[PDB]
Amino acid sequence: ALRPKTLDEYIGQERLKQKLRVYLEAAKARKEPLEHLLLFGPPGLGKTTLAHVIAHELGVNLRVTSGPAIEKPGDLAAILANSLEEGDILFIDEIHRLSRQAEEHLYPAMEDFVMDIVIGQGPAARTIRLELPRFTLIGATTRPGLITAPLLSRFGIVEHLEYYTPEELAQGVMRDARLLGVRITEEAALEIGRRSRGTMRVAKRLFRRVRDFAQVAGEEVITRERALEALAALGLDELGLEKRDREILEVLILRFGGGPVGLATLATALSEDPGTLEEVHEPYLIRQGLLKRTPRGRVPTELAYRHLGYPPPV
Ligand SMILES: Nc1ncnc2[nH]cnc12
Ligand SMILES: [Mg+2]
Repeated sequence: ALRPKTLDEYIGQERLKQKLRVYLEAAKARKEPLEHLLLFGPPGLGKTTLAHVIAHELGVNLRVTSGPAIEKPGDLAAILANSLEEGDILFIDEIHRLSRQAEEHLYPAMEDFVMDIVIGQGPAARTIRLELPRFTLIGATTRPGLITAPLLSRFGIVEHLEYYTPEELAQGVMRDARLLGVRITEEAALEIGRRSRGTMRVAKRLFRRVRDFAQVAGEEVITRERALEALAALGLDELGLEKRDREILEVLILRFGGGPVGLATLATALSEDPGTLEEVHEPYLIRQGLLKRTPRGRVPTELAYRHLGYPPPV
């Protein structure tokens, strides 16, 4: 599991890299106290890596953790007070979902580098105040939504990440590929990029179902056609839709004629979990302008009909 170290080797997010570069160098010169950065990112976008970079650039250690991971305040304290020495980075991924209390503890630490703590148990216990070193916290979010209360207030830098361009993805599919033990023409990779979903995570995660299908017989090469056959066999349209996605529109279009449906009976008749439907497939579908949510129910874009090779109605 080797990944880019330098902010340079990082494939993508130029505006962000520049914006970061500014905050770093300015701080490597000013001081290692990099303000409390907060990366916002569309759902499913690799932020950790960048954190390792931001960490490597600053030349400090990185303690990665999820929002859920922080189970009790203790865990947060035990990290800021021990694991971390001045200048290090505590990465609270998915920071939007922290423990009500765990959060309340992050406030102080982020603001004045001092966290209190409920020592002992019952009425036979007291409260101590632990002084924390100067560290920088990087919070990442899948739900940029202000679904981050005034915890937002205590942040220095607050940037966003855009999806990755098919090329950036390919550049990554190939960069990650070749060095990994498989060889594939750029056209091939880039045909996987396009198929991916702006997500690097998915980019490499798809390539995995390609390099596992084609190079089984013929080994030394994967050309577009090769990859193509692969993607093809796997059920991937030039639009990135997985076999199922298609079917969803399919049913929408045919079963309910596309007319307002209602996640309710769609998931039901579509024989699937509403949440699954709504939480897993619908997204990309809406983003690709194929599906649309309306007060009346789920409906399919013209483009849907036009994609599934139908006559966009009336
Ligand atoms: N920026 C990036 N470059 C290469 N591989 C990555 N994996 C996740 N983010 C990446
Ligand atoms: Mg993580």
